[PDB]
Amino acid sequence: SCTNTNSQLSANSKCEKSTLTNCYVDKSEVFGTTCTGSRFDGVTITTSTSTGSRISGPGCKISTCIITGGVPAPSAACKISGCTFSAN
Repeated sequence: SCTNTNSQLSANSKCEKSTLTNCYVDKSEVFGTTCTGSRFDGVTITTSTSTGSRISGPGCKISTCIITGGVPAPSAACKISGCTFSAN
């Protein structure tokens, strides 16, 4: 259930009901998320969208957010904890 287009994930990462486009996922749990040209390093992201962003943990947890160029959009439904973002 992982749509992968030119993306690579660490053998240890998990991808469920998500789309990866030119994305790099390392030690991460991506659920019902859309990934576009972003880098996931030690993160658990749910029901979100990442565009051209680098997000790192290792204790990074993201829930229902939209991330673009490293900046998370203001959203009452966007919950972030222990994450460090950057442009990708």
